[PDB]
Amino acid sequence: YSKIKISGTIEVVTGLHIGGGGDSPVVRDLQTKLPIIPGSSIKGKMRNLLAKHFGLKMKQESHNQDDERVLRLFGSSEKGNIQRARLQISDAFFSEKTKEHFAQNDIAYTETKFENTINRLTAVANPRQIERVTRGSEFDFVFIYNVDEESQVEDDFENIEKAIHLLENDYLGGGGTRGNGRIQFKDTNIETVVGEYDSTNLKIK
Amino acid sequence: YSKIKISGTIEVVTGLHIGGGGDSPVVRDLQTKLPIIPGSSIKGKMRNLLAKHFGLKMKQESHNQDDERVLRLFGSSEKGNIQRARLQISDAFFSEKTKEHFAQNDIAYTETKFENTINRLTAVANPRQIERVTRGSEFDFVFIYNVDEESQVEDDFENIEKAIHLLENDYLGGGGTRGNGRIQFKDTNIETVVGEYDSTNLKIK
Amino acid sequence: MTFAHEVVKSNVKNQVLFNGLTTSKLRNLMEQVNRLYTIAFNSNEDQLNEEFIDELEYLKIKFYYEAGREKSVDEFLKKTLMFPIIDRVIKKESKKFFLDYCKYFEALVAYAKYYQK
Amino acid sequence: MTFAHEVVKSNVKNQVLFNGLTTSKLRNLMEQVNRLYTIAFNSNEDQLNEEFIDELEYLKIKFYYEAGREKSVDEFLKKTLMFPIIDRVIKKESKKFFLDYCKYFEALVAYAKYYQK
Amino acid sequence: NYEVVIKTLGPIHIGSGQVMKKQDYIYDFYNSKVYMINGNKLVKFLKRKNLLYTYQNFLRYPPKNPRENGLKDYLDAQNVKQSEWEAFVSYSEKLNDLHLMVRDGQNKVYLPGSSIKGAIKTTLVSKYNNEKNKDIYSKIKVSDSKPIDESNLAIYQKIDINKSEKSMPLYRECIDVNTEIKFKLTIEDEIYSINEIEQSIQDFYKNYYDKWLVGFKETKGGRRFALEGGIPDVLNQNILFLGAGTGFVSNRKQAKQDSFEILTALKGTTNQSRHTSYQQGMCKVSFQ
RNA sequence: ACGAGAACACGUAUGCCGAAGUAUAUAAA
Repeated sequence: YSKIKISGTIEVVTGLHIGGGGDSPVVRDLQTKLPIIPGSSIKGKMRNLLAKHFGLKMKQESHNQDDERVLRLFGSSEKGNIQRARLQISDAFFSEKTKEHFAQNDIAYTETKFENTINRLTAVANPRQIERVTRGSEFDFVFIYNVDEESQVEDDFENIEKAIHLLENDYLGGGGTRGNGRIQFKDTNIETVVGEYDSTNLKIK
Repeated sequence: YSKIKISGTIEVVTGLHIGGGGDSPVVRDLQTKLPIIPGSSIKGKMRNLLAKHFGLKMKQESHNQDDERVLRLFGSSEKGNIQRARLQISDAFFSEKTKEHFAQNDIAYTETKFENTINRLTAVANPRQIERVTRGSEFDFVFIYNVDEESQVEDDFENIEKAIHLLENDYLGGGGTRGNGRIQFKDTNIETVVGEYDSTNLKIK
Repeated sequence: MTFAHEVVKSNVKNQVLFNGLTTSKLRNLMEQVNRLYTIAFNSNEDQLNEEFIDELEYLKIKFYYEAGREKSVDEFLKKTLMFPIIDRVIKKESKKFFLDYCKYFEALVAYAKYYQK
Repeated sequence: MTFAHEVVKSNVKNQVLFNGLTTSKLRNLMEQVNRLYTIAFNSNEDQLNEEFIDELEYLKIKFYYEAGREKSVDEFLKKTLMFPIIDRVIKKESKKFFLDYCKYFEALVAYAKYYQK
Repeated sequence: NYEVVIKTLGPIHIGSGQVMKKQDYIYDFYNSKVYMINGNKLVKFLKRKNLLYTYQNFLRYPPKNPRENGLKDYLDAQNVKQSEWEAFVSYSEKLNDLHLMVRDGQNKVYLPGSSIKGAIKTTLVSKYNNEKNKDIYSKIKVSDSKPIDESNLAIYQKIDINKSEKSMPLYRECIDVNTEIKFKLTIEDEIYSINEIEQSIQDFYKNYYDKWLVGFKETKGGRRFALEGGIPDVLNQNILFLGAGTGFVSNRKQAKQDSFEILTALKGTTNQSRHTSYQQGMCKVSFQ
């Protein structure tokens, strides 16, 4: 099976707060101690949205059994069905351009943001401190597509471009409701790294 | 009768979870307490993906039948015509260069990334924690190839080239679709350790 | 000092353990302990590195910090003689005694993990 | 080393800590030290760039500002030899010594936090 | 999936928890601008003039003479040239303490997502009488603001507007009048539609008017602002108070008991430049 | 001139598959 690669960049529009490692720290690597966006987060978020775009009954929701075509795209192999995932998402890593830019403009990588709660009929505040990835930083990603069959590749990338649009107008991370987590996508590149398939007519916005 | 040794290092791009122990820890040598990559992992993933490259019908899948020359490279010796295996894949062990590196810069050998699960109709989260091998780790591998038939060396090394290249665009271990476990090969080497065969015209990228 | 390892059963009150200790609150300590257990285990000689001595100093630092953050961790550390044994291990600087502390601490952690809410 | 350890027990008087030092009073210093920590960690070589030297200079300026703002912080910095240590760090221009200073100061803060009202 | 435009009718502040002390400013009594100073550039100036030890000791044990306890006097004593004194100004606005807003990485003020749903939640809770509004909090998403350039930042004094006006001893930096600020809005519960949200805010405002805003009359600053802001027409307008600095309130006997309990008097700002008082917080919101 | 002497417990297959560290938490004074 040929494998078609997707590479690009996540631009951090407003703050981003994964914080799986937690005052309330964010997820960080340990070889560079610079933050990352775990791939599990991206995959879960896209799966949730793209499922919601298609049908979703309380029964589909009951046991994470989802619409057949999203299932095909992301793999279930649970209901006695042969479905390994067809789309692989990797992690995103603090990019080099970002590091150089923030070094030569003397700006930190993380903002420490203080939050309060005002109690009802009490008017007393209990403070909170939330640490978030600074804006305007860029992370780079790579995806891998496997072509288990030839005659669903165009349709599957139509689904993926719909999903990327939905992400471009949604939040990834913690508490987008409370403010942080909008992202954008730039510099999409499509190559067939191994195989004999053409990557010229295929596009993602 | 000659044997050709293939040597190099595996560099972890994104965290890897072989983790045969099952919390959810990774396989570790009991003499050094360091993560390892069992050679069965390499052999199996190369087997599977290079099989799925060529013809693999539903009948072939059900009876575990495969392509004649992948079978030649990896051996079947189950029924029909017995073909003794020809490429011996060894394990990979945590290199001393990266050991000095991480000891000097005081970097953990394993991260415990915490992950979550948002079930539907309830939106109630249930956490989990996973150990993963830190990136920038380097593992040292050895392959041995036996020349049972002289005229077939070129085709066999062509196919193992296919295997290496395809593996670089795939994962090892679990959570492959969730970001985990992408590897690259670097500083390869070919040398005739036993025999009277030249191995200069050989290359593996 | 093994009475310090089975004090954990003597501290099942009414039901919370160590006044509400959870192993989940021990995670940073467990991670650091595993790190330096691996690093020491690979080491050849009994005489520890001076940098390893500084590492043990960093262990005491982290232990005090965790005892400051949570009271249940504070009780666990104080009454089980963690601080004196850490100082003593720092005093002898021998690998085998550091492993002895590691086995004691791991036994503590596992046995405590046996009982949790 | 851990002079922090016995110093923190030397500064427990009658109860006030460094004549009333509190953890809220060192937040800015902790933030600045953390940022210099991560920047220096990002660096590859041991030789400190002139820009990082200027960062150390501004860090010294900030210690002096905070010590002029409050008296207890002044006594803490004075007795803990923060100013002489920073001067020596600036003189040495070595990254490893700066990280060692980071560890020392972290230990100081951890002790100060564990002993509080 | 909507874009929200905010028209700051009055000075708006979102406290960052940073309270500037007697440092990093010049307070010009005689031209009424305060000059924040870049720490890096100022100290490297001090080193090109080798006076850093002087500056440090100046800071360390202040003369206790109030006229001799600032930063402008420190700079003057070294006879530092005003153009260089203009060379070392990071940014300025028109002061024992000064309260800064939240800032992003590049020292660019932005409006948080906490504040905006703070006011919007308050509006929804009052209109729907807390009809499970905590659940709908998850189904109404507000993006943070785009940056706010320092072209719209200025300092204001806290004014206690009662029948006799009183000043609060400190100041708060605020967004200047009429600044336009946008964020983006997303709805996951269609029940509380766009028009529903707007009418909720409007009803909140009208109730606020007929309870409290009518009582401050006969105060000079009161009728000046009340009339200048055009609140009798504003009852048709979608107006809300954001952030902190708005009155604690934002029957009478229950309000008295609650206010006693809480505190156990209006907040606004008065300018010297136009002699016009603005109450802190209100701004106009329209959707698209 | 030993109930001996020939004799690889070998060959095929990995820790996989779905899981968001989430939900509230006016930066009050």
